[PDB]
Amino acid sequence: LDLAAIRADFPILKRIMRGGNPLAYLDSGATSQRPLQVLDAEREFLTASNGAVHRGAHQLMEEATDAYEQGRADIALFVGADTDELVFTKNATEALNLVSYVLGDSRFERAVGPGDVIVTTELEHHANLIPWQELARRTGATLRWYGVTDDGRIDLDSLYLDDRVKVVAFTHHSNVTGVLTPVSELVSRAHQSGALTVLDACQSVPHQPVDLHELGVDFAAFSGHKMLGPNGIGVLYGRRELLAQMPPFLTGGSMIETVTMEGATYAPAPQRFEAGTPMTSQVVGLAAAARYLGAIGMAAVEAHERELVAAAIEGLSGIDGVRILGPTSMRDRGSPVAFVVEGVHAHDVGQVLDDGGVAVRVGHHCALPLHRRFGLAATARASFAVYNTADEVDRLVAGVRRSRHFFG
Amino acid sequence: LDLAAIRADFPILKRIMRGGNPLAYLDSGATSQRPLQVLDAEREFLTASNGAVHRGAHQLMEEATDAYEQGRADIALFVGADTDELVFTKNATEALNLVSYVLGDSRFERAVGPGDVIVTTELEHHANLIPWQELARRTGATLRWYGVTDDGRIDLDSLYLDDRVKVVAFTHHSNVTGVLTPVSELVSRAHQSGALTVLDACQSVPHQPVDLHELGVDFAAFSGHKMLGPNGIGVLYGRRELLAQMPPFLTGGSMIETVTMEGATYAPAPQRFEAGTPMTSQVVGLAAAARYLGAIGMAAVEAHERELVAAAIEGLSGIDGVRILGPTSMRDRGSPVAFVVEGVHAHDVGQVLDDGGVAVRVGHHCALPLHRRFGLAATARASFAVYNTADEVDRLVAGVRRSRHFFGRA
Amino acid sequence: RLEQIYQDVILDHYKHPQHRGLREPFGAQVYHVNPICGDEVTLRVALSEDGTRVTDVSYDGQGCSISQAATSVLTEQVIGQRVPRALNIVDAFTEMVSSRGTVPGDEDVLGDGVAFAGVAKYPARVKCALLGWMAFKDALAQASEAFE
Amino acid sequence: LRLEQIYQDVILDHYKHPQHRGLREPFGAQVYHVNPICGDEVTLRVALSEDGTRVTDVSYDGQGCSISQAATSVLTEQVIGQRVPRALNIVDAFTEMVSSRGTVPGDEDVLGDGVAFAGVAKYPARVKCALLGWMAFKDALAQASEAFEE
Ligand SMILES: *Cc1c(COP(=O)(O)O)cnc(C)c1O
Ligand SMILES: *Cc1c(COP(=O)(O)O)cnc(C)c1O
Ligand SMILES: [Zn+2]
Ligand SMILES: [Zn+2]
Repeated sequence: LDLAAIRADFPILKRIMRGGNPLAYLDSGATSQRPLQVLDAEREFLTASNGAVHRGAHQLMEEATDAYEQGRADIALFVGADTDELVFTKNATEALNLVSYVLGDSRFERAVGPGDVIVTTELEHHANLIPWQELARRTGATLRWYGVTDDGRIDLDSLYLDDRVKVVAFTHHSNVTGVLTPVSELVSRAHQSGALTVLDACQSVPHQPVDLHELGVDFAAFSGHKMLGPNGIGVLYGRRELLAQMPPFLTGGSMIETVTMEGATYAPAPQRFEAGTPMTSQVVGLAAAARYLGAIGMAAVEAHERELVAAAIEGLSGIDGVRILGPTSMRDRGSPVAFVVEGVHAHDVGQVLDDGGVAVRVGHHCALPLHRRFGLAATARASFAVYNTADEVDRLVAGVRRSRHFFG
Repeated sequence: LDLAAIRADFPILKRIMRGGNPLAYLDSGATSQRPLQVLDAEREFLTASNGAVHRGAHQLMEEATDAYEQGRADIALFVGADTDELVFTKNATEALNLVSYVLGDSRFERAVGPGDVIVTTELEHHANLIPWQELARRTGATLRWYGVTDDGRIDLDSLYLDDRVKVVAFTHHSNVTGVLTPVSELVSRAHQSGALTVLDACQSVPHQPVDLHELGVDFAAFSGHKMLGPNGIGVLYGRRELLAQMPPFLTGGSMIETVTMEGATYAPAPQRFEAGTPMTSQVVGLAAAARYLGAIGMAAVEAHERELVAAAIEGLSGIDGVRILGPTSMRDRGSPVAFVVEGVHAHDVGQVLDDGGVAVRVGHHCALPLHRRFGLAATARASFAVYNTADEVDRLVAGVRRSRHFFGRA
Repeated sequence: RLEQIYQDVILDHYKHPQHRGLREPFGAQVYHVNPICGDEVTLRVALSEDGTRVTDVSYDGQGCSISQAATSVLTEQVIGQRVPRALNIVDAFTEMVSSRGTVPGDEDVLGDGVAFAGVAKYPARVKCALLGWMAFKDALAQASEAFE
Repeated sequence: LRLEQIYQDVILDHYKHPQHRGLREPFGAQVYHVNPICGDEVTLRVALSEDGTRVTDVSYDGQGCSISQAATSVLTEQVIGQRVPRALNIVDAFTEMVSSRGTVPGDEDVLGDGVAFAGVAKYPARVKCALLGWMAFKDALAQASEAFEE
């Protein structure tokens, strides 16, 4: 891959920060930056073909509808789904909520109730935790969780086969430890109780090849804005056969088959799960982001990010009193790199890095139970994207040494 | 109003359509077009200040968080709300769903149950109907409704509220008949049972001055993409005191204050109601749309749209066998104009208009109970925006006349 | 003119529609609605004594010129035909109207069916054209199940 | 040097040598506050005089960054011994300075070492670090005053 060419696609990467250094953006794990192909795909659509989708029958409606459904097809190809298995939401969080609500719905045969068990993990982002707490609260189902190994991996030895388990929710790829999870083993175990699997793929889809059929998960969620796409668009994957059995979550226009004052019947999937005007221009932008990543190639993206991640782990590990949260090994590991600086609070570490133009996240990264499990209040997190460079990793390492000097 | 200068802000209005004529876009009721000020406010944000909101502490995070919370404040000023009384959703539909789900939650003290009555209207867009049917289904509450007058207004004589009524949901402004509803009367009636009011304001916020404190409704929903703003952003208004009493709907990151594997406690409103990464650049865009409309002046917008509506009613009324669904007067009426052509199916009327470059919606406009009440399977709908012209209304009328000639009706 | 979409065959069947009105006997009955809000059909298929030939297609409902003309033309092409030949004609029609301007259709296979070639260019109206055809496909599959 | 302008000597000093640390008896109110910038927390007590007119003690524990811990230390030095209303005025001057995005330098006569947090204001994310102990005190003071009579 031509890294200089790739970086030339992202206007924001030229920015000079308040400390006088060019941006080193190491927070793509929170939200990614946009290349011109994504900005221009969206603006070209809005200035030429902006009309209602699937509503009426004029020329702009036909063009907007074509762009909406071709975008769904492009994104499905990118993640190894069929077109009809993707549902658009405002974010990944909403996708996991949709599944968490349908699993409590009397009209769904696979809904959970008292005596049933929901399993999540102590590694999870809050988006793949709080909806399971709420589903347990509403239905009287029991919540359980896999624990975390000392190296920040899902602890497969921490739960055992239980016929009561009906839902197993787990990350594909940790947003803190960077661990790549044993999906095949977790699915095989889920199937031993006839449990449904819910894959949090927010940090896999931007960072590695993903084939959702191959993975054999029942559901998966991912986030447009983390994969170079627009804000305001998430995706739920659901196996065709499962979406067909599922009652709607949000209701309103566009998702009905019939309506009277007394009641309604509902459209087939995926229209069943898209209530009201969709994020039409954002689908166009997200499809452009999928084509962009596809043109680099997701194996090449993962190889580049793994080079940066290893350099970060090795450079930070070379600083006395700096500890990684997650493995130092690159086995089954990718972005990001979360770390503690002995004797320097994460807020002070992030401030020093920021003074040098290096943007990292400080805090719990939306995974507080994970931090608590390691007795940590907060970490600094450098996350990596296809546009980041070895020189930005060197500036990360230099900033962390500077923070030790400045406070030490 | 400088109509020529306003139209110059909208690149799409120059488009030559497949029949050879410049676009005459009369479907802003379904989705509005974008001015450069909106497109540019969002692009400038994305290429300069794009970072996580309320998450970490770096420079881009501070700029993004500033843009998100200033956008909330700008939009609140536009609709007469306090900043903290707005919740961002993907669309107005989700905003109505959010209220419909919280009103069924055991943790809300105003939650509905067996014996309670939910009231909606036969005038409603499906977004302000289906969620109430589902709330009734989940809770055991029952659904009642106002009917519709022969002129397409809420029939206040068709329903008597009683003490069982806990929710009254209704349109501010019909997306089919164009009727402006009697909000202060419906609020007064709802209050006789201590019922909560839910206002569907999707066709008021873009088309007339709106002051949500003045209107005295408990909740309101509106749509960004109908008021010149981006896709992917709707707005829920809730009275500050009511939002403070409500449990969350969607849960996840950013809406929590504490978290263990066992449980969580939730942030105050409006953050309580915003789960996951918000639509940051779309808040920037919608804020720019509110500032754009504010600068024209919503009284001037309403006056302009009312001139187009009156000319449309006059011109269509003059065609033999054309009838309006909704008032033929301008009393308590705005956009849009929905109509039937005797002997010509709406699909055909719309195809003839489109051949002339005139875009109208054909179908039920997401208000099938309303159509069924008038024995209609579909109407053609001309909706108006600040960028539309009297010359475009003449093209609408000519195209409907042409559709009668083309299909051999006269 | 740029209609073209509204060919004489289409206007002709709309004004003078063939086989309209539900008839008996029938072996299955179906109710179909346009995703584009405004067209519907109730359609019956009768089969021969031996189940091998379509003996009747009867229907009612309301819709636009394109939905009603398409359904009239369907009945003209398919009544008195072998089930497999009926099925082939439906596939031919669906391929033509679904192709955007790309497939002209074969008049030997479609007869007046080819008049709907112009509709392919207008994807919203393709759903108008398909209503009666997909309704017949449903009712035929059901009538053949009924048979045994 | 921009870093020195936010991290002034007073801040590094109070951070390294904090004052009035460690929860004490007696006390009238106890609060627990957490910085939304996940990593800073304070448990803070206020004791009032026998007549309820003066703050006699501010005791605290918890964990956080240089800015959150230094600010709580400086708070205790500014409000210990002061009339309840004078403590309240000092908190309002502090909040106005640090919330000012750098437009208010603060009055050293009202804030004393408080003024050392002026350079925090142009880092709006770090303003919540500085406000943690001060908003904790405002909460505890209002609870300790209400508690008093009766
Ligand atoms: C457009 C509209 C809705 C739905 O808004 P979305 O943005 O589609 O979710 C609801 N009510 C009325 C009156 C409308 O016009
Ligand atoms: C970002 C993220 C989410 C939440 O996605 P949103 O787009 O914020 O809703 C969930 N899980 C993981 C692992 C993430 O990184
Ligand atoms: Zn039709
Ligand atoms: Zn701090």
